[PDB]
Amino acid sequence: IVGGYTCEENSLPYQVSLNSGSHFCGGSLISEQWVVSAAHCYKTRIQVRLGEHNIKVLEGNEQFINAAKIIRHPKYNRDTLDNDIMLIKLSSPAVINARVSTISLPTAPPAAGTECLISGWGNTLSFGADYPDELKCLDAPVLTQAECKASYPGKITNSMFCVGFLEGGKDSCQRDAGGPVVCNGQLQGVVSWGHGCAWKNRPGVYTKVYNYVDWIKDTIAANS
Amino acid sequence: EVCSEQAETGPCKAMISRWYFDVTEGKCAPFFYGGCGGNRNNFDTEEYCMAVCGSAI
Ligand SMILES: [Ca+2]
Repeated sequence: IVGGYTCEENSLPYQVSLNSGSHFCGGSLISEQWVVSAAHCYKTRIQVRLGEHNIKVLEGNEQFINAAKIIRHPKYNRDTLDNDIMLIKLSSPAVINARVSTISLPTAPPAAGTECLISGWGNTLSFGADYPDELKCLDAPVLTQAECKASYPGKITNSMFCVGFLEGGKDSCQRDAGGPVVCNGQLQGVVSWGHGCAWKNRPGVYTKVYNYVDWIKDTIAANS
Repeated sequence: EVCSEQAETGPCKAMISRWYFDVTEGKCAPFFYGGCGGNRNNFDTEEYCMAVCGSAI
């Protein structure tokens, strides 16, 4: 997260970390047993970490659980980045408590002007590298469809939308992928892509979660 | 060609460790790939990068 602030340690019980060698992507806890992330974050083996605040320090609250199933959207396209969403089934159900909890799925699509919360352990610099140990947050508004398309001519598909600032300075960055965009108590976005980070007229592009609610429900039931 | 291409993280926002050939160093070095896009100066392991690029393997 570039231009954000450090989250209260409680705060975002739905935020998860994906871990192969090390932390490489974020994700969102949508039930005991399922996590939403991005299809581009796909690995063959993944360990999910819940109740993290400082990923380099054992704090006593965390839950380490291996993925039993990793499922990319069947229509994900690696050239266009269309349908950049992925489901992960935990090999054991997470224990839901004060530090580890679910986030509602959307019941309406994102509305322009709405302030949202974006979070993750992503790079905090537009040029150069500075990866945080502690979770970062960012308040940012959903942008108009026109603002999104004018920023990325030829490239915004139906699965995409923009959140952030056209002037730059605040945005999500590398290692934030897969992570949550929450608006008024509902997961609206998955961190996906952008041209650089926090650059002028290049707001972050997010996967529109609302578009996949049926696919999520059905996939979960198919793999119970 | 591909061996002189700049290390490109790409547009996606994951963090994946890879290798590219650095012409100034005349050898391979680590970089963080973003998960998509970029170019072919992008190798899974050091050995493989040095295999394809530079020197006289
Ligand atoms: Ca920790």
